[PDB]
Amino acid sequence: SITKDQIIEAVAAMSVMDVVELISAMEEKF
Amino acid sequence: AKKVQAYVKLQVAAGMANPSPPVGPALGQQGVNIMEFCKAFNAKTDSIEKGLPIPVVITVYADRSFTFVTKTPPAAVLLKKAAGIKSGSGKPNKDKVGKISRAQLQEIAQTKAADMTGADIEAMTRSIEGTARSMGLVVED
Amino acid sequence: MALNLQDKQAIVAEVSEVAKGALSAVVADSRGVTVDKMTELRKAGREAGVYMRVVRNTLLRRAVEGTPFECLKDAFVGPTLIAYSMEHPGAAARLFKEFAKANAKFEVKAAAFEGELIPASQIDRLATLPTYEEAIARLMATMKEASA
Repeated sequence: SITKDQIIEAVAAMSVMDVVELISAMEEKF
Repeated sequence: AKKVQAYVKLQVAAGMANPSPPVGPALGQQGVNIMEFCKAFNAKTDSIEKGLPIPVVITVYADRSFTFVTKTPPAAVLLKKAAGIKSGSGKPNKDKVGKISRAQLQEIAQTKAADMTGADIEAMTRSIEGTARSMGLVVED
Repeated sequence: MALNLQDKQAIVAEVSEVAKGALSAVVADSRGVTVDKMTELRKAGREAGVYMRVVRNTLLRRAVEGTPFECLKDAFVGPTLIAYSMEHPGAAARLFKEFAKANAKFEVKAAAFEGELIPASQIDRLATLPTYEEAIARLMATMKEASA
């Protein structure tokens, strides 16, 4: 996909957003 | 330190580590070296301050030499040069004689942050209450 | 000791930690010194302060009286001497880690760490933990994926 369109948001975001999110990025791939 | 072995604390002095009538010999004579507390102590003395009360522990087995540790000052004593009167009564404590500084007791206690159990630094204060109601000297809170 | 009016508080308090908690560990303190507690309270200290406990209670009759609530995986821990540890905030964290590292400094047994509850199961030291915030291990997974 568009890499810059996924860096501008992928350096600036919230907290508990991530806390219920990256216990699972590990799942689709790895 | 996960194993104690030998410790005697008899509050020394900074400006010159070389006593004789108070401590002197009796601070080092059972595998301890009188020559090295003026080579080593004063190496940890001048970074801070000099003259006033210093309890202390050393690392002497029967291994000739050693390495010196530091400590902390008495807490009811920070109510002498850190309060007012230097005794504690005068009228035996059948009479409630002393007198306090409420502002102090926290930051003057806080100076002893490295040797207390209270998580809450406010708790570390509540200890100093009784430590400073040691006579029945009321604090003008 | 105290009557019931007090055996009830040690419950209603201790079980609302389970009902409102995070992780659970294990440990048997046969020889539990006090330099022991001193330390682990600074650890609770780092691990907030007083967010943590360990309230020795392994009277099945107590910290199981908090189990047929949640964590009925502990009808089996509660026998013999035990030191129950609950987490409120914090990652499902490091709590885990130093208990093994502590007791592996002699610091008495660890019940072989009979283990506990996050899942609903048993033993095995994991640092699958406080990497937590190692979402950076998914930040480096960005540029390195984009480049390489």
